Amino acid sequence: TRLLDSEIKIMKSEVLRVTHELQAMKDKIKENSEKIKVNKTLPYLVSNVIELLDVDPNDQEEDGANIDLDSQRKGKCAVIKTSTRQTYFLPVIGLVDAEKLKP
Amino acid sequence: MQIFVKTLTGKTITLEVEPSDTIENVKAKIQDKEGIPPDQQRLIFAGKQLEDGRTLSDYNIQRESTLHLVLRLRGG
Amino acid sequence: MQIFVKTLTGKTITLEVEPSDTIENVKAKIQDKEGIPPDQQRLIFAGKQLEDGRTLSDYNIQRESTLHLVLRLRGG
Amino acid sequence: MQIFVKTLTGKTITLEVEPSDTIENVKAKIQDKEGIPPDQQRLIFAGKQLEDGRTLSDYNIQRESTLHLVLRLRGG
Amino acid sequence: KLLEHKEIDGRLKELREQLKELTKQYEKSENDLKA
Repeated sequence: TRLLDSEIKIMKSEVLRVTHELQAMKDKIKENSEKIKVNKTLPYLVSNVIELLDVDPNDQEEDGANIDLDSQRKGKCAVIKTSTRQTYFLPVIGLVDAEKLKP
Repeated sequence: MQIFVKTLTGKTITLEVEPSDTIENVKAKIQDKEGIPPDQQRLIFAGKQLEDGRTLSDYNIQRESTLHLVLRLRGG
Repeated sequence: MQIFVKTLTGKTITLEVEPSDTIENVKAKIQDKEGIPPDQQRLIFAGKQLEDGRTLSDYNIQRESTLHLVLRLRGG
Repeated sequence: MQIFVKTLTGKTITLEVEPSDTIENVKAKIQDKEGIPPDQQRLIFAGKQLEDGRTLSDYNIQRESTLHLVLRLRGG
Repeated sequence: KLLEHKEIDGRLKELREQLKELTKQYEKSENDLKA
């Protein structure tokens, strides 16, 4: 049978997407990293880690009213002691990888 | 072409578009028409969500189809 | 069994109906004879507001009753 | 077991699959090797379309059988 | 000849080879804001 080029008519569609995705992501990283940077004002407190905990979701769940933090956490969590003698539980560690901490 | 998009309020809007337009251009036209920001509004068609990354032909939006608009609902 | 309708403009419309007809039907008859969309029509009969799903003899409307049309305007 | 897969592009590839592997999972393994999203893949054996959920044994695909790849319309 | 058709086909390789690289980075860039 006589061949035909019908393949390209489907194949070519993805290019218009991907050429813009590869640019849009490397655009957004600019604003995203600056939005992180502008948060980090240097007057930090200082404080000591007291504990590292292994956390497991609850037995039961809900919608219309569920919390991202009670269930629906699965990694590590921490407990820290501030200088001004507070003790805080932390549900999300933050901008440091939990592997490198120890009490 | 002409396209009809209607909202949870009962107000309805008609847009002019060409098949090569992307969703983002739709939302921009809506903002021009009404002042809602492009990040707030969500669109629905044929019971599945729209997303940017695609042309209006790609979802097979035909002449005089109807779209649903629904707002971002945030509070805190 | 004759019925008079009064619109906001004061034009009078004559209807030949039956006591077991329904409001949907008379609203449609008006749609046919004047061109107004049915669902924009609201019917007023003294104080009561008439509901589509039930029949004239339930409201015991009588011969040559005068009956008001009101337009629920829509936002734009 | 080994199968031939011939594309209409003209490339032929040998793939190791089990008679119980579903056609959708075969599409997944092709997407593993070639990357091609499975929605673009139509797999044909003996001139007949292969159902994603069916297995080689349902289509009774024997030793070293050949499948043909068609660039279909995706689902979307 | 079909050679130029495969030359155009080349671009899907060209781009998927790059998004396969970026997707591991942009995930973290999102998550470290979400935190």
